[PDB]
Amino acid sequence: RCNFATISVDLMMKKYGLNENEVKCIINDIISESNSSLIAFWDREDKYLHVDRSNTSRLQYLVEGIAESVVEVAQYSERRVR
Amino acid sequence: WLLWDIFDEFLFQMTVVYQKRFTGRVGWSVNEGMQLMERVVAESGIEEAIQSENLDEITKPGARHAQWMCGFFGIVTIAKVNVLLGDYMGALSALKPLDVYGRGRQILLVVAPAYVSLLYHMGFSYLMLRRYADASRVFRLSLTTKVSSRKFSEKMQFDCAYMHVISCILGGMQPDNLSWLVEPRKLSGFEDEKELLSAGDEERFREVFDRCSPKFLAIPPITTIMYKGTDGKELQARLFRRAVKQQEDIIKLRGFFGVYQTTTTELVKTVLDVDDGHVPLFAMRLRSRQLVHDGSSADLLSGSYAVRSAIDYTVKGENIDVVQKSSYRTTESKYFMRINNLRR
Amino acid sequence: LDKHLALGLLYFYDEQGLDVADALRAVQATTALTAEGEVSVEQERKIKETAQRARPALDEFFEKSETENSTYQFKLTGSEIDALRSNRELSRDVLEAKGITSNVMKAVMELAYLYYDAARYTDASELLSLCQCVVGYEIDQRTLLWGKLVSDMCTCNWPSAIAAAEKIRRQQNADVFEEDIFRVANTTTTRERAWLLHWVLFPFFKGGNQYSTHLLNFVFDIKTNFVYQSVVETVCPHYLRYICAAAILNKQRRSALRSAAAMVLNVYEYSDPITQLVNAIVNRQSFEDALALLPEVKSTALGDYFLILHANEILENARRLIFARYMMTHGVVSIPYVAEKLGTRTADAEVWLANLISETKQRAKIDSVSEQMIVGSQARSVHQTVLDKLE
Amino acid sequence: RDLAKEVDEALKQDKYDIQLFLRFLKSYVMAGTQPDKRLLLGILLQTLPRFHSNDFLACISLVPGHVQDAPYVEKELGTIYDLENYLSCGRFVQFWEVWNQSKSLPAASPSFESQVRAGILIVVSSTLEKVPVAKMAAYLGVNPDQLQSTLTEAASIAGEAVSIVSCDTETVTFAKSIFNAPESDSNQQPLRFSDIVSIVS
Repeated sequence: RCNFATISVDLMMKKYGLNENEVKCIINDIISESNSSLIAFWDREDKYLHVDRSNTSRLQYLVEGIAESVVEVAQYSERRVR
Repeated sequence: WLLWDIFDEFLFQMTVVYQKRFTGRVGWSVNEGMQLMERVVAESGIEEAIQSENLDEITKPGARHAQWMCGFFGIVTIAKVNVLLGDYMGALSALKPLDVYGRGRQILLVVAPAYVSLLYHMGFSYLMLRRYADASRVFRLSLTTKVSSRKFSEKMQFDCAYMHVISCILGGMQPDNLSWLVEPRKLSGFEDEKELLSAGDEERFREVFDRCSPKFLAIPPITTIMYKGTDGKELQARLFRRAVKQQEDIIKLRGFFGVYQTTTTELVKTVLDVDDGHVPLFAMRLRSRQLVHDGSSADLLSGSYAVRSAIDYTVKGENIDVVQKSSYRTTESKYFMRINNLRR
Repeated sequence: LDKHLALGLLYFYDEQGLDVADALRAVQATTALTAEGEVSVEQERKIKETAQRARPALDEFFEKSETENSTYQFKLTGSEIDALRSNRELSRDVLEAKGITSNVMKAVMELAYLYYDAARYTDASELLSLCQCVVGYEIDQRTLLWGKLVSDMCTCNWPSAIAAAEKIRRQQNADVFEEDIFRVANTTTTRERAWLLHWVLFPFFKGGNQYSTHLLNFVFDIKTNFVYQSVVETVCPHYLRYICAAAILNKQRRSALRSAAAMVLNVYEYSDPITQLVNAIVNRQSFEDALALLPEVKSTALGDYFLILHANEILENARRLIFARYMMTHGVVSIPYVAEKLGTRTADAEVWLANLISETKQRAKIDSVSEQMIVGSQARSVHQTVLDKLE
Repeated sequence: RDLAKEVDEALKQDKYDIQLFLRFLKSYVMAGTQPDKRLLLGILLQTLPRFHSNDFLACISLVPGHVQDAPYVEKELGTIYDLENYLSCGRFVQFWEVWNQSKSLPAASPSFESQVRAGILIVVSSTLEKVPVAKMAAYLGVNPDQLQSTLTEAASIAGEAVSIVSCDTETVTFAKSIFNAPESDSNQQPLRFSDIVSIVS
């Protein structure tokens, strides 16, 4: 919702929920990304994630508008051949 | 025979044209073809005869006589000046489009072909004046549909492209892609070429030089002949090379930074050492002058040296707003125009 | 081309570096004894470097030297080969255009020519090159093909090497591909691959050219038409490790790490591990562990295996890569803890980071006025990007 | 014959016109048996007080390679050309170390030294924003004391005025100033919103 996570730091290992790990190799590989929708400004020093997703729903809306544009573009490309 | 007979024929033809032009005023019409064809042939014929001052120097004061006599109504008078200016360009000079532009018989009437010819010369003038910022904007835009902008030699399209390439390289600008399959790869290549030119190469500088020297003199080519035109080209090439080298050095200083716009003294010093083999206070002094409008000399004890360069205009959201104001206006403008085509 | 299986064992097992004691039954099928000079001897030099040395090497040296002084005197039935051996001028001449064959035959020529080794080795290579082109010859498809392989093998003295590099990508690749009905089978492909690797990456041996790291990357791989089935069969662990090293050294094709990762896993069928770990952690991406691994691996190996040569470059590329990833997103992260690791004072580290940024692989500025590296946005401008795309 | 006297007068009385000079150069380009060393050298030595200017580029175009090459025609033109490049690229120190005053043309110009200094000041005023008094003096070869007595004026653009700083940073001369060529009301935050609401509503 819609993020935030690493709540906190050490708890992230603890509740999710096996003790206490590589830690960094496990947590980094799971989080990483970057593919698809953005996460992270990740600061590993304080172990805090400053997502700033921008945004869930708006991305989908833009995708729908892009999808509609490509159909119309192709449709009108065929018409100018004809 | 072959080449030489054709040269004599052209020289004869041009002399006859000047004689007709001096005698009359109605020997040309306002057809775009005639004025463009005459200019191109005249420029070619002057260039070809160089090196051999004995022809060109006799032709030019008779071209001047025809120039100073007005044509008939229409842009025909302007067309005679455009020929004369073209002859001057092939004979070396590129600062006199200013005199031509300001002339009081060419502001009375302007019809598009004579504007194009004037603009071509003015663009060479802007390059000589080192007005990189203004030249690049005009050249980057494609030619506007009017009546004509070329007819008889369409090598003019390449000429315009060449001038834009030189202006962009000078001014700190480049193309972006928006065309076909080729333009991605081409854009990448161009960017790389510019980077290489600045900081290293050799071969890029050679390529840039060969393209550039071409525009100072103006083209259409001489048509190289062994003897005469060779000497011509050699003299021209050296003069231009020295100037372009000096401009390249200024560009290189203006292109290096410590990846910041408010660089610490140490970063500046490292950049100066990389740029040239000198102490970085001697070259700091040279950088603060060959990189225009810097507050850097005042930053003294401050250590907040700035050295700045241009950045993209108002930011991020404003760029979106500019697009959408254009879109709003376009929707209204298109609607009215669509109605007007069926209502009158 | 092709062959031999015992020789192959000697080859790869040494490269892997577990031991030498290995045989190499031989000689087989270079030839006996014909060009060049010997395959076994080249292997022996590598062995000597690994680990001293032994009875096989002594035998190989003797074999190479003679048969036989008398035979050497006897050879040549006329009427070139001379100025030491070849007729450099002739070699140049047999293309442009000379192609329609004087006499006919170089059948007796082959009989006279065959001798060999001694090794002598530059001259031997030159002679072989001259024989290759006639062009019309007669004799033969397969004999010539074997000859091409020999040229590729040795000498790797650079004018011969550059010539052989051109020859490999025109000849060998085509030969492997079918048609012709049906050749070349697994052994031939494996052997060819081994020779190519020897000729340039850097075993110990010798490698690097300018630059053919690229060549190695290009051939084993690249999908038009494909194989990679050949590489997998039957079980080339050493080759895989070498490929990982090569990828790091090169440092790009375009696609670099991703391709390497796919190749690597191939989880346990045969999988050698010291280089592999460095690449596999880096691409996945964990940043602590990777950083530690790269010095340890560098120091550990070496090992044997000197040349040295390339590996200094590899170390530099790897450090740069780990850092570039670490910066990218992620923060908005500093800089003192970067400097301490890579190991000199802060300014040198800052300039090193700035060099990564200056390649236009990232948008970033470094504040030396608070020692923070700041990244742009750019990854992400969202609505604006869409508007541009549409229009 | 007129044009030559005009070049001499342009030195001697500190006059300049680009169009007369351009015509004379255009005569030289067209007929290459006309050029005289002293007149051409005079044109070049009057481009040096006029920097920053495209006068030098106009001269480059209209004078053949051979002529501007010093040993080919046995003229001082290449030596001048080097001095011109040193002045134009801000390499004032270099210019001073190779300085001469033993040529006839500098002697036959009164106040030659001051004219060269004026050219340097023109280059500084265009391409620097704010200069220290000592740094400015080091460009001109002049003592900073005598420089102050010339620079102090009540219009900055006619002679850069003092901006005295007690202790700390050196006293600078104003000269141009922050955001006098960077920005054009771009990159402060947008005022678009008021306009955008009005035209859609």
